[PDB]
Amino acid sequence: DPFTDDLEQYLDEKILRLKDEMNIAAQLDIDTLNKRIETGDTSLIAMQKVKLLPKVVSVLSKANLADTILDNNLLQSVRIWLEPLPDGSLPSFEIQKSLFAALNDLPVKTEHLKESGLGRVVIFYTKSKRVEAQLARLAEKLIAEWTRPIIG
Repeated sequence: DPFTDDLEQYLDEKILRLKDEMNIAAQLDIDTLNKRIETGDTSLIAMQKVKLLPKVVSVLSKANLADTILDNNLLQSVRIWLEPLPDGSLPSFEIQKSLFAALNDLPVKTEHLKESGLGRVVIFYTKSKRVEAQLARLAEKLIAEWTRPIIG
């Protein structure tokens, strides 16, 4: 039992470490894009999220990591990754699609949405004209499933 607790705490810490790296990557990219606007320097490219994406996708895809992911509010980092950027862009197609596909397979609950604010950005995806249609559809399907417990 202390054996089980130590082991669940090891998982927790690994997911919170990833959560920290995701936030750092997102903030670095925002800093980079701000410097771009302010400087004109076009050799400034914001790629920190793209570099970390494969690690993020691997974690979100492991069935036995779902509880740890949800318990530690990693979805809050996911929300931040989906948010519009300072130069008016959205994150890359690959980021959007990978995150929505992962969200579809995670057993996301109302409490997880309340704690993460994730529903607010996903609803933005059903409306934004910058979103490709097929991803707007994935976003709509997510919203419908998430609201079903309340509204049917």
